[PDB]
Amino acid sequence: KVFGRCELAAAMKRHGLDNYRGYSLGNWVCAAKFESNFNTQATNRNTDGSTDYGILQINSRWWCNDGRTPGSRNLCNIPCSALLSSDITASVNCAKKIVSDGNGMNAWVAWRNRCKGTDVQAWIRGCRL
Ligand SMILES: [Cl-]
Ligand SMILES: [Cl-]
Ligand code: NA
Repeated sequence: KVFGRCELAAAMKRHGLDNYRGYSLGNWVCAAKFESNFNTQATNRNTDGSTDYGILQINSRWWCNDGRTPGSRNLCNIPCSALLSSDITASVNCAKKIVSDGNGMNAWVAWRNRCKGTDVQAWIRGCRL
């Protein structure tokens, strides 16, 4: 599923991401836009042979099991395919564990490079939340 921008904003808000660990909603929409262009089916392979899944491009090196990343962890306790659902719940629950792990949203390279320090409130302007 390819979310619209306000549609995603509303789903994230319902799932408790607004101001989660101090990150306003616009941060999460911004990160999703640049990580996956709001497509829950996005996958991308990393150089080490891990893969990133879903609308927040969660990495199989640490966070989910895809059966093909030897020696990786599964800290979200989920198959990586669950991260590709049209239902964003599994991605949101796992993102919450990632952003809690000490490094905040710097775990998302696109967020660091394209959202951090910008006016992220522009990402939810005009949306009915
Ligand atoms: Cl915001
Ligand atoms: Cl980047
Ligand atoms: Na894994």
